[PDB]
Amino acid sequence: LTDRQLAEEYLYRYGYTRVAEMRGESKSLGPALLLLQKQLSLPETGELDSATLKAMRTPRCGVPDLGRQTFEGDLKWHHHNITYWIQNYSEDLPRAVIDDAFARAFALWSAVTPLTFTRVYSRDADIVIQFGVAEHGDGYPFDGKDGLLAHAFPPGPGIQGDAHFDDDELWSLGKGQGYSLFLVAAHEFGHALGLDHSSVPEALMYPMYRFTEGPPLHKDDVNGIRHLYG
Ligand SMILES: O=C(c1cc2ccc(C3CC3)cc2[nH]1)N1CCCc2cnccc2C1
Ligand SMILES: [Ca+2]
Ligand SMILES: [Ca+2]
Ligand SMILES: [Ca+2]
Ligand SMILES: [Zn+2]
Ligand SMILES: [Zn+2]
Repeated sequence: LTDRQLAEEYLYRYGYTRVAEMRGESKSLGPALLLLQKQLSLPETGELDSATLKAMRTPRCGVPDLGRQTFEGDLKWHHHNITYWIQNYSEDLPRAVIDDAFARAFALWSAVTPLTFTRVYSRDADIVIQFGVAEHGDGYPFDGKDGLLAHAFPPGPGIQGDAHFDDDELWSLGKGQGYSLFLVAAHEFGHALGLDHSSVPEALMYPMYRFTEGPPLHKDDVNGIRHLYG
């Protein structure tokens, strides 16, 4: 992919081109670029500059930034005890390490929400967790190694609330090689609770993958959850 081709594909996939179409301005790259620079808190130049190309090459969440599909209901949970089922496993980590990475991701949200997170072994879990490559049965295919790492669905029935992790990625704890399953799952679980992307670079719900050894929640994430659950 050229830089220009990557830019066009990034703008399309994350919903920038569609919003530029709604504003009569999808004939040239500039307007969609300004939308993206605003959404990602980059300098608002309207140019495919070094900061914008660096942003677009950065591994990130598969969930769109402007918009979503249409889903059922008001996109928040209406019960306190959120259940999750680990449907399958990456071979990249031991099963106990994967289970713990998901438990820890949920423990992060549990402290700042009136919700509890309980593991089940059942199809009826609120949050079904699945590892998948390319087309993995929801019509929202992954893209092979790097680029988008995962996605998740807002609260509701069936696929809603589920979290999928791209197993063309190497899953680790983010040290040496591979992406931290803990940090990606913490981000995806935010979506599964009803949160959208943050435009604050340091927030967990910022769409780009950023490795840290520090506590990953920011004021913006805690406040996001507060504006959802009473
Ligand atoms: O559109 C979504 C999608 C995720 C999501 C997360 C949170 C929320 C708000 C917080 C309540 C809405 C969401 N929509 N899809 C699920 C994510 C995958 C995807 C990828 N590209 C285009 C469309 C879709 C469909
Ligand atoms: Ca579900
Ligand atoms: Ca990928
Ligand atoms: Ca893998
Ligand atoms: Zn995301
Ligand atoms: Zn999926």
